[PDB]
Amino acid sequence: FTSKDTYLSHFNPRDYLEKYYSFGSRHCAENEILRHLLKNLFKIFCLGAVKGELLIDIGSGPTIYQLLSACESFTEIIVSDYTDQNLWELQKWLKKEPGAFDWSPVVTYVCDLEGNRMKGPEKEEKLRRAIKQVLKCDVTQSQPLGGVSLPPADCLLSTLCLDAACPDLPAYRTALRNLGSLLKPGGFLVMVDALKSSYYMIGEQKFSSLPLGWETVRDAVEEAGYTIEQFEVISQNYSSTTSNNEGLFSLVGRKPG
Ligand SMILES: Nc1ncnc2c1ncn2[C@@H]1O[C@H](CSCC[C@H](N)C(=O)O)[C@@H](O)[C@H]1O
Repeated sequence: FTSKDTYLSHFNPRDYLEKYYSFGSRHCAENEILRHLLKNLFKIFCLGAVKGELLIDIGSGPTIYQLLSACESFTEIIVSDYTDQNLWELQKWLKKEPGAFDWSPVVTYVCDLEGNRMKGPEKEEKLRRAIKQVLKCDVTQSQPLGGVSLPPADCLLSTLCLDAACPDLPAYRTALRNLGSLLKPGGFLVMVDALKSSYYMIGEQKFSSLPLGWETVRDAVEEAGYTIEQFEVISQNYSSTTSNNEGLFSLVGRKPG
């Protein structure tokens, strides 16, 4: 329902970050989902065979939480979003500008997950150096990155994006196919999204969401042309004032050879 143009005028990066990614004493349900996402991303990127040279994050928004473990496994990262103001928000953090969002408590939490073998600033410096380009993307487009000239990627990452960007299931499958064009044969697809979510709130701003159950997600990914290597259902809901999701999933898919 929510048109991509509504993002351009109505998506507020800072409101989004405070609601979802602040690690406060308030926003508990959001905090609990974030902890669970970070644990699953840690397992995916640090405990397995998900490694390579170039990772492309699709629909990054104004967030870097989804890259914190990934940068230990990929030395080159491209971040991308439909919304120019989300990109400025990432650029702020990338270049250590005043007004950049404070990721400190999330970085510390990831460093913990990873055995306190490094300090927060080392992790930040690594992630910053890894980010090779910040790009406009549109998942609905046959060439999602606008035909910017890139080598085939080793991994595509997409967190909490495709459900928001797709009005129905054929659109979802098409987005997955469009993304596939960026990925090398044998490459990895890593996705996180809400289950059975029809909306999410940013303050008073309501954004639509494609409500899918886990069986359907799995089928759609297989039908979009990938093989499923890992799949998890997360039993956590956002706040009643935030969303009507019934859990989330994380998955790892593979593009055929
Ligand atoms: N058609 C489209 N193509 C690419 N990104 C889109 C899109 N429509 C919406 N988006 C992006 O999808 C995001 C949903 S919020 C998810 C942000 C982030 N990856 C996280 O894990 O929290 C927004 O940043 C929005 O700009």
